[PDB]
Amino acid sequence: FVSLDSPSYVLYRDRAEWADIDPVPQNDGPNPVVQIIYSDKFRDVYDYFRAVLQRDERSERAFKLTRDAIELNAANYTVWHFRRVLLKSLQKDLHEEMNYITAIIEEQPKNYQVWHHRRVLVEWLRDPSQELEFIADILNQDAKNYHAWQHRQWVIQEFKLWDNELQYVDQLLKEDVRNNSVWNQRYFVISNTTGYNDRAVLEREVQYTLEMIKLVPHNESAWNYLKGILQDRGLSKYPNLLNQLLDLQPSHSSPYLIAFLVDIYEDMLENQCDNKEDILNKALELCEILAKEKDTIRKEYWRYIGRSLQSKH
Amino acid sequence: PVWSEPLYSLRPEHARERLQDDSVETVTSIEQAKVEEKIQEVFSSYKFNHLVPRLVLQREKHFHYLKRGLRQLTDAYECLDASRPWLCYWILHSLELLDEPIPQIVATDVCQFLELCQSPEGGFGGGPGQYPHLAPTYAAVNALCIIGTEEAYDIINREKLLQYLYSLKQPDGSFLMHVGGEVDVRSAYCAASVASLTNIITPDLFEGTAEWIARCQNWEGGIGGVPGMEAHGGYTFCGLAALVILKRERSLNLKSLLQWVTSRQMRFEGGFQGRCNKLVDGCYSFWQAGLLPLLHRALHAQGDPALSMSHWMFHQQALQEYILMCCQCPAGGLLDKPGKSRDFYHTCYCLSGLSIAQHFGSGAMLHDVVLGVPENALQPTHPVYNIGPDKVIQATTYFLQKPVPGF
Ligand SMILES: CC[C@@]1(c2cccc(Oc3cc([C@](C)(N)c4cncn4C)ccc3C#N)c2)CCCCN(C)C1=O
Ligand SMILES: CC(C)=CCC/C(C)=C/CC/C(C)=C/COP(=O)(O)OP(=O)(O)O
Ligand SMILES: OC[C@H]1O[C@@](CO)(O[C@H]2O[C@H](CO)[C@@H](O)[C@H](O)[C@H]2O)[C@@H](O)[C@@H]1O
Ligand SMILES: [Zn+2]
Repeated sequence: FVSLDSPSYVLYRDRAEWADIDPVPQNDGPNPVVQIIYSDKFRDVYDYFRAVLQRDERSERAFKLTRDAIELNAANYTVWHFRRVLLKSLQKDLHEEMNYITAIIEEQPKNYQVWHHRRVLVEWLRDPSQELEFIADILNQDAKNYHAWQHRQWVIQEFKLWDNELQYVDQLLKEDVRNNSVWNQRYFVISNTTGYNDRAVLEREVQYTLEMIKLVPHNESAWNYLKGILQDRGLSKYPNLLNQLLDLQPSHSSPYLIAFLVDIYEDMLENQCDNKEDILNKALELCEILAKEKDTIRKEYWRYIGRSLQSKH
Repeated sequence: PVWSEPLYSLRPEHARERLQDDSVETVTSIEQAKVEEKIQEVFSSYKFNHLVPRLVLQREKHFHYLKRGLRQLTDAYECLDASRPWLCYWILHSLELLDEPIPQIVATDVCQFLELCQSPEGGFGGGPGQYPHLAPTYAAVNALCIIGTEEAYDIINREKLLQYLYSLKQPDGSFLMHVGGEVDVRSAYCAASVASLTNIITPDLFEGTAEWIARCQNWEGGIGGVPGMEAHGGYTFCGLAALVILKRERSLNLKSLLQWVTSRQMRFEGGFQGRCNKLVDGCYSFWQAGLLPLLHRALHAQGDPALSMSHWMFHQQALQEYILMCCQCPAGGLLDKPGKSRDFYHTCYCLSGLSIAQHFGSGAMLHDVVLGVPENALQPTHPVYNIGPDKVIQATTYFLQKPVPGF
């Protein structure tokens, strides 16, 4: 009806349709702490919200009131909870509420309550038809919004909408190959569809990642993804990878490449590799190089790795 | 000389740690470069050729900022009207870290206020009359323990608190943040924290929880809000801290987690980022760096012969340099990064992180590294609960003398 910023907005204490119920002030005690000096409009709405809640009034007026309470503080989980109780009691049109939550999330995308509310609605309706496109719009404004990605994974998994996600992942990686949220989604999609056991799929992924690394040598996400899809089986189980990385050593070098080499050597030593002493010496030299020159911020970590290698092999 | 102290961030070789975008620009590298340019300017303002004055934590300014916020706040804090116990906790913990005494009158007033926030169904809400929620419940319990008086301890309705936790427990081991709310790793931490402090843990309360948390660790090594999601410092701290409380750290791949968190420290800024390829932020001084003392204890329990006996596995000096030079508001209070405004949340976590960076402790070994003037030394903080270690022992001892509600 009327928004909190509308020129014709009227305080609830002045509304005739609300005259029959007494507002309930918030009791902060005689000697308040962390006392917020609320604006008159804020307190007005919450004094009446407290009244309807305490009275557990499942009414249309109470429903409209929650909308104002939310605008004043969208992080108030108690209001959202009551609004959901009202949606059910009043048998409100859920598609209408979806249009409402859509606008709200667009305005405040970094809020836990709005995304949870939307999930509840999709669950109640068992209708995910608007989700992927809506999420895509949010991500178009902030490609790393954590809540957006979490909601996207839930929808895809709950309603089995895997068909076009890898294509979506590739598009976002084209836009920003450094978007770690997208590499995470990539793993999410593959691990839940084909899996990484299919050697053809793994080869495709290792090739894809290596190409991205050659394109942007200092992008940590690609390096982390490479290790991520190979670590469970063991980095030493892929002999050709060591050589290829060793070839890029002189040129496409970086702390990421050197660190990856140490990780390979660690696994090799842990798997009774041949020429153990030689491998250990190479690993230790690299740990020193990393600690003293190429990755000094992680000096303590690399020194620890050097000592660990010596205690184990 | 005692009046000059060389800094890691000011070394000439440090310029080599600047971002290398490989001549391929994307929104990510552009934002990272912008932050780095600003940070370099700040770093340079603390160097006068070979003269490098000791860094100073503006204790008194922070103290006055905190003292004021504990009583009143402008309507600018309306957005936190559902998190008032958090304001109490952030402020009380900051004062505690600064070794600033809390007047008896203030302590009693906080106790009374938190009592008003406590729900008859158990737990605490974000304000008087609000529904209980694990986030403010965690904050309220911590605040009460920081005060540490029997008056504070007794405010907690332990019988209802345990019932409330039960009312949020899911069959897969996870917990809801509140009735009809959402689930993510933060809930497990909030629940484990308050349950262990108040001695209300039952054998089945956290049945399955450790396994659920482990499912949240992902390919990166860190932990996401829920299984499948991107690793983030906030959720990773909650996950490991919860497992430490449950003594189930081994449920995780501690190796991949260690490599992940250490990688989150920014080679140039010195501070920590929340997730790979995002920006440095002062609050991660606690959420991320706080994972190292936890990992240290976990590995130590396993008998790791390679663990250090004097340092955490991150650059303690660089973190202190980032916090002291880039996260202090001239008017008092701390923040995310230069250009951002101060707030009590960042004041609490920047200080908590600074304390962790200054103090190493393992077994009978203690080794301090207080950068700058000696007065910068803060009181220690417990890596699991993030309240003074003395407060943890005192609370646990007190509550251990009471039985678990209804056994
Ligand atoms: C600040 C108030 C509070 C909180 C408390 C303690 C720790 C918090 O960590 C967060 C901080 C941020 C915040 C303020 N955007 C931020 C500041 N610096 C980094 N980040 C990510 C966002 C989300 C979370 C979470 N959970 C967040 C209350 C409890 C309910 C959770 N949310 C939404 C919050 O806003
Ligand atoms: C006990 C408790 C409540 C712990 C929570 C700790 C914590 C800091 C959680 C962060 C959660 C989150 C959604 C971050 C993304 O925000 P962002 O995108 O603004 O930040 P980013 O760019 O640094 O990732
Ligand atoms: O850091 C990897 C490490 O995490 C575990 C859980 O503790 O599994 C995660 O990572 C795997 C990829 O490496 C995913 O398949 C799995 O779903 C995710 O939970 C460990 O098994 C692994 O060693
Ligand atoms: Zn922050």
